[PDB]
Amino acid sequence: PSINISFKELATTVKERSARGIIAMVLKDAKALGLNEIHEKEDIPVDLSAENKEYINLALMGNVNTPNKLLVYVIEGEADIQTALDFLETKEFNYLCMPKAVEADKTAIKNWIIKLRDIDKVKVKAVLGKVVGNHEGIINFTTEDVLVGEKKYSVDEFTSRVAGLIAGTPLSQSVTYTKLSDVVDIPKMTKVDAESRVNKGELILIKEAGAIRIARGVNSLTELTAEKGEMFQKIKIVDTLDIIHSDIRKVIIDDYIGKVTNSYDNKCLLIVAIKSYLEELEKSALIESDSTVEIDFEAQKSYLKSKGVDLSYMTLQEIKEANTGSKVFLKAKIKVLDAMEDIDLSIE
Amino acid sequence: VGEKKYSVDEFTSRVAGLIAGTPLSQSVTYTKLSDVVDIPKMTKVDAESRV
Amino acid sequence: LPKTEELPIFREVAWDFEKDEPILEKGDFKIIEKKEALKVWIYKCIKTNRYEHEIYSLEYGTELSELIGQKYTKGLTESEASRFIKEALLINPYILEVNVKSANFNRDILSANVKVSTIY
Repeated sequence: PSINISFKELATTVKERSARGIIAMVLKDAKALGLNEIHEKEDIPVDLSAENKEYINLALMGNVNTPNKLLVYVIEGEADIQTALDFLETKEFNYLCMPKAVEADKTAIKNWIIKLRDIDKVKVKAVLGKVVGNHEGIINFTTEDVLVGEKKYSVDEFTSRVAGLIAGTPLSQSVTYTKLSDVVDIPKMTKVDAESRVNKGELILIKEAGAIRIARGVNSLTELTAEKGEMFQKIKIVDTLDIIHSDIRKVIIDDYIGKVTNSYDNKCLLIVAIKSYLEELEKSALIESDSTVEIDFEAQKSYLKSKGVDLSYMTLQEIKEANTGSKVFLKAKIKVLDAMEDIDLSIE
Repeated sequence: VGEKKYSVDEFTSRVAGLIAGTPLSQSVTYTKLSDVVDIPKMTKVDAESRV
Repeated sequence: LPKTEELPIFREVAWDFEKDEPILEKGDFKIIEKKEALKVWIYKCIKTNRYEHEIYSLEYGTELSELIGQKYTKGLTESEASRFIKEALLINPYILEVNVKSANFNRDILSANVKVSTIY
């Protein structure tokens, strides 16, 4: 007999964010020995050391925006790599940095990252000081004797600072020619040496346009295969590709596995949803406005050959109409619309 | 009702007369009685269970 | 010439709207900021009418409970309740406007969709 008006507010977001702006921080301290997720600025645990506090402060600010999420884990230096790997497996991350990453530790980190990206299909990135590895997911910042604010800084400190800055870098903007006001004193380098270092695939600081900025934003991978091409030599392209991969995988796991069945109508609905997501991406300047979603027809051919059904005496549309045995095959045409850093025009 | 003790049948007759005057558009639910002033205190849970 | 001064963040106690009982975080009431205080204010305003309690100010209160008990047909009381909600909710300076979409008729339970526009 007693009834009430129960109204619960609803908020709609046109843009959905997933696995973006994450910073993974692991430091070796004997006092805290735990994980700390920092969502509010100037949140400093008393356990962490002064150098760790400096690392946190460097990670605090970004070029355009403060990084969305800062996650810090603390454990003893001994057996740090195993626990760091376990925790990063437990909780997803976007970028990784280590204050005291030795060459063996950096190699192990790169191997774990590439193994994840190649088997687990988890698109993750790491920033490292001196690594010559053959993967584009890692970031190599080889700039020695770096001093910021008339203060001596180690290589790993500035790599963490640059990772935090990139976390705050918007996708429309490019990391190329981004000046740092805090950096005041750097060893003098020649233009030829800087160009040679950049052509080696290294990220360095240059004094240009009356400021100290980085020359380029290329990936740490020196050797890109024939298929990868020039654009895959840029972190900007791989970033949006990884974001699209993560979003598609997340929505697929949320909706289509288990909950949804396999049918031609289900295939059409999945195609429509993929097209809608691609249109949402097209709303941003990240990708081109033109893209297509199609059923992988040759994959259906291969599935029929595995089944053994003769290809003759039916319409080619029946191949699409034929059930794929709890499977879906799709084809999509996309192109990354990442614009231009430096240009060259002509006069008459 | 009206600081006067009333038997059950008295108030049933009163409620029947009140319902006789209730229009069909209106509903008898949540119809207040000004004459009734003193009633024993009951809990909301007990009233809900009784209803 | 001077621009309008922004309304400072409304801070007060917090609780679950479904629980209807105040919650305590380690002894401290949960802090409400941005779009947290206005929901509590709207819940308090709608839940209880002013005319029942002498303590509240006359401008406070809503007359939606008058429609409780089926005192009139649904067709016009839909718009009447929309107007009542608009009167009851736009009194808050924080809230800009309130919109009501429609009402759903099923058995004895009426479901309606109402919209809130805010500043932050």
